[PDB]
Amino acid sequence: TPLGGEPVFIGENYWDKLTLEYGSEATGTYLRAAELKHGRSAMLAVTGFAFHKLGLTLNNISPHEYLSIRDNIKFADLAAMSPIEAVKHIPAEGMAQIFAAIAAVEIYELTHRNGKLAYDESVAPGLQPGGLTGDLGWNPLNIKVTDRRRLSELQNGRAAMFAISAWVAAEAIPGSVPI
Amino acid sequence: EMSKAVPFVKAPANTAGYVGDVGFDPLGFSDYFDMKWLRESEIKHGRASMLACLGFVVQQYITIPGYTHVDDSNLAPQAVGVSAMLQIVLWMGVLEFWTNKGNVTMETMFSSPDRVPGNLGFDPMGLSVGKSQAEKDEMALKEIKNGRLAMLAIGGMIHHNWVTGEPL
Amino acid sequence: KVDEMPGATAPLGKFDPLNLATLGSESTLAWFRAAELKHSRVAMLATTGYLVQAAGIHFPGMLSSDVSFESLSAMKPLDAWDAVPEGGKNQIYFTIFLAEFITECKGTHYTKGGPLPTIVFPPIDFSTVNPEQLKTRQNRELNNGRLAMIAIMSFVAAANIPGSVPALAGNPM
Amino acid sequence: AFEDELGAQPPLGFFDPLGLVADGDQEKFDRLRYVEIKHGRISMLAVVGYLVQEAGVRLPGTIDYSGKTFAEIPNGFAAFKEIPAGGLVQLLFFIGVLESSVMRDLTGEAEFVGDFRNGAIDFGWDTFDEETQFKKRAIELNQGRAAQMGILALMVHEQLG
Ligand code: CLA
Ligand code: CLA
Ligand SMILES: CCCCCCCCCCCCCCCC(=O)OC[C@H](COP(=O)(O)OC[C@@H](O)CO)OC(=O)CCCCCCCCCCCCCCC
Ligand SMILES: CCCCCCCCCCCCCCCC(=O)OC[C@H](COP(=O)(O)OC[C@@H](O)CO)OC(=O)CCCCCCCCCCCCCCC
Ligand SMILES: CC(=O)O[C@H]1CC(C)(C)C(=C=C/C(C)=C/C=C/C(C)=C/C=C/C=C(C)/C=C/C=C(\C)C(=O)C[C@@]23O[C@]2(C)C[C@@H](O)CC3(C)C)[C@](C)(O)C1
Ligand SMILES: CC(=O)O[C@H]1CC(C)(C)C(=C=C/C(C)=C/C=C/C(C)=C/C=C/C=C(C)/C=C/C=C(\C)C(=O)C[C@@]23O[C@]2(C)C[C@@H](O)CC3(C)C)[C@](C)(O)C1
Ligand SMILES: CC1=C(C#C/C(C)=C/C=C/C(C)=C/C=C/C=C(C)/C=C/C=C(C)/C=C/[C@@]23O[C@]2(C)C[C@@H](O)CC3(C)C)C(C)(C)C[C@H](O)C1
Repeated sequence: TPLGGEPVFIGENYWDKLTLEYGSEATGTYLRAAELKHGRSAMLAVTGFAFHKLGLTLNNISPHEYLSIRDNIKFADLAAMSPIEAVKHIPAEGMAQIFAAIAAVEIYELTHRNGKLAYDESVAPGLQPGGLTGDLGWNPLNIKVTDRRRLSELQNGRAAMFAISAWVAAEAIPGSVPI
Repeated sequence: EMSKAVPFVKAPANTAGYVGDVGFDPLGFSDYFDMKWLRESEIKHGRASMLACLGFVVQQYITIPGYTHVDDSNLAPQAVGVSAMLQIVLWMGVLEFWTNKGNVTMETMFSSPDRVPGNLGFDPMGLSVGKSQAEKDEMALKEIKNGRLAMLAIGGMIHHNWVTGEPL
Repeated sequence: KVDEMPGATAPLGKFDPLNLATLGSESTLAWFRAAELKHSRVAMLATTGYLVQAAGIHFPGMLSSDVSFESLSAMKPLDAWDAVPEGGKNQIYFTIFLAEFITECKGTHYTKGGPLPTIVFPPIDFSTVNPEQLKTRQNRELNNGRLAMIAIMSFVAAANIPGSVPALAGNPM
Repeated sequence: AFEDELGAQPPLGFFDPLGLVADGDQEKFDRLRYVEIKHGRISMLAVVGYLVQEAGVRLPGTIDYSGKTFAEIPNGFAAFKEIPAGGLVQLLFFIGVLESSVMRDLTGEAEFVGDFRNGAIDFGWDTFDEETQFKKRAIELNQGRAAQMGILALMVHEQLG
């Protein structure tokens, strides 16, 4: 009773073992939510990696290449030391900042149920059965929310995930296929 | 008439509709204190023990970057300081005021006709939602028993090191 | 509806091959409408602000205390942006930062059917101007911006890649 | 009795030289499929292991923190000589947790034996006719039969030289 699966072929398999025997319908939602989160994350990661490999960084695309602004961290040096060895050169301040935005988003996905935050509750809205559906409601200039869009998004998600995993593996060690 | 657990003292009254009921109360605390508070205590003591039994073992082998590996879990606070320790317990407080909508004493808790012991509303995945009563009773017997094992456990893990001076 | 919209002229009519006006709601199309309206006005001022700054028009006097208008008998018009000092670059953004507010804080925002962005200072009473001849002007306003959005991208590509543009590469810039 | 079942196939067909399902001396009508499938599944990951685990493709880095790399560890029964004995227990143990916790009929909806997951080797597979099951469950079962003779070879030939 889940959403559309593989377009060429379909297979649910490992789904009725937890959404009927182990868990229930509430677990179904949760699983889908997790999947969507991961998918989106993978997509963004993929794009970032692609950009880094290509060369479109601050030095190439804009007038500013000095990220550290005190730690002498230029974009040229970070674009010459690959993608995996560049994330470790990010200044602590910046890391802290990034963690902040993500934290805020996660908290929102946790407190603000529907339109506004809920002041009195035993637990957070998203910590209850079916707490997080997957959709945050963030639809700026929303073009459409149909039954095709969702499926497309999901597909792009898994694909992105696989792609980035493979990319990381190859940078690290002999993969298998070409890039 | 007589206790099921220890069959030579009288059966304790006012412990009937509870999950791990085997009639074990020789000192008679349930005669004197409210039973909803005692259950809520036993679950909470058990959940903190189960998290501390994982913690005490996993801390030896895994350590998060930025900290210092300590051979014995017991010596960890000294290796983390006091500021980090107070942050933990003061946030535990804030997590506990929100938990019971502000009714944090033995007189304010269980003042609503709702608010049964141990029901936090916590269930993000959906474990035990929409099922029957026998299955729910069975899974509640598992949380009590594993929590009682972990309390007497977390003694031994902590105590073993007290005498000796090396990890588990 | 793309019919009944300024910006649909004779040589193409409704120009939307990949169907982007259908892609959202009516509030979506109103956002793209005043985007192109604003993308035009920035590009019209930057294209015209490239042609002069290149022929030597040269404000008399001093820009700031020691960094006076030698920025024109020198470096290309794509340059003279770091030559403008920080306090001079700052008030430019903040006059813009103020101008983006009245644009947003009208009585009815334009994606709810409200009016397009109007002039921040000296706002004559406006287009009480004969709405037949009003429609001809908003076609003129957008088409000149359409041409200027292409042209300012030509001016960047000539300053980065020499020979990227044939009858324009033989121009000192 | 079981001449029309899975595994009976040309050129031999039903071929029981011991008289194994010839009676129920220890309920041979069941569990002998399960005992035949289970060894071969070990052997198929063993021989697709051991041949790739002979070719010289290694994991990066070290087996522990003390610097012992994976590239220093050869193939064969010699590979267990360069496993320290703390590893030999844990290699058994969380595999031994799988025997009691996933290598049994958990949910009770098993059409067969070795039927635990139901949905993840569904490789565009739902479309295929029930006959395609009997094909690639003979092809499961007969890869596992023939990978034992692969792995019993590749264990004995190492000790024979
Ligand atoms: C991090 C992102 C974020 C977002 C977008 C919001 C947004 C909002 N907050 Mg929250 N808040 C946040 C973080 C956030 N907050 C943090 C970190 C804290 C401190 C921990 C708070 C503390 C807080 C308090 C105490 C209160 C709110 C209030 C509100 C809402 C205004 C009240 C109202 O009536 O609107 C309701 C909105 C609608 C009727 C329109 C619904 C349309 C949906 C789509 C919402 C808009 C989209 C969504 C917000 C965008 C998020 C996506 C993200 C990727 C950007 C508004 C929705 C007030 C409130 O909601 O209660 C009265 C309020 O009292 N906020
Ligand atoms: C963390 C990300 C994540 C999560 C939570 C899910 C979750 C889900 N997927 Mg899924 N998927 C993912 C990534 C993910 N997937 C990727 C990368 C792909 C591309 C290969 C797919 C392709 C896929 C298809 C084609 C379909 C689903 C479906 C489903 C749903 C039912 C299957 C199920 O019970 O769970 C699946 C099992 C798990 C999530 C268990 C977790 C895995 C263990 C703990 C670790 C595995 C590590 C592994 C070695 C990583 C390497 C990759 C692997 C291919 C070897 C479920 C909501 C189906 C659906 O929507 O319903 C019919 C469906 O049609 N997924
Ligand atoms: C850094 C952490 C600070 C974040 C504050 C977290 C707020 C906690 C959530 C409030 C409950 C909201 C739920 C329902 C809201 C509600 O109605 O409940 C309010 C709650 C009491 O609620 P009730 O009235 O229902 O409780 C029963 C009463 O009727 C008593 O009979 O009181 C508080 O909110 C206390 C909040 C902590 C105050 C912290 C200040 C620290 C003072 C300590 C002084 C130290 C002295 C040292 C010795 C000298
Ligand atoms: C109608 C309401 C007016 C609102 C005022 C705001 C716009 C004002 C524009 C002109 C300022 C004129 C004052 C004359 C002052 C004067 O001309 O001094 C000139 C001064 C030059 O300072 P320098 O350090 O260059 O000078 C050092 C040398 O002069 C010594 O040799 O420039 C300024 O300080 C720039 C002012 C920018 C201020 C930004 C304003 C606030 C907006 C901030 C929002 C951004 C962050 C938030 C983003 C979300
Ligand atoms: C490749 C090569 O080698 O060849 C070159 C050839 C060539 C020709 C150089 C190239 C080019 C591109 C060109 C020619 C680009 C030109 C672009 C164009 C057309 C730029 C207009 C801006 C409009 C402005 C500034 C108007 C502002 C108007 C303002 C600020 C107003 O006051 C509005 C106004 O309405 C009010 C409110 C009141 C009314 O009473 C009337 C007025 C006006 C006052 C290429 C493509 O690069 C390649
Ligand atoms: C039958 C069978 O085969 O199995 C069955 C059962 C089974 C297996 C359970 C099933 C399943 C579920 C699956 C497969 C779930 C898998 C999910 C998966 C594989 C999820 C990956 C996420 C990756 C992320 C989030 C990476 C983010 C990357 C991020 C956030 C980055 O920052 C990228 C980064 O590069 C940037 C951009 C810049 C760099 O400076 C820094 C780095 C390098 C970090 C299926 C589908 O039912 C099939
Ligand atoms: C129409 C349509 C389609 C389309 C499209 C198209 C063609 C989109 C194109 C968009 C385009 C082409 C947008 C340009 C922006 C340029 C800008 C904003 C210039 C900034 C210039 C600035 C900010 C100023 C720069 C300067 O200050 C500097 C740095 C130096 C100073 O001396 C002064 C100058 C001014 C020089 C599809 C995709 C085909 C699908 C379907 O058909 C729908």
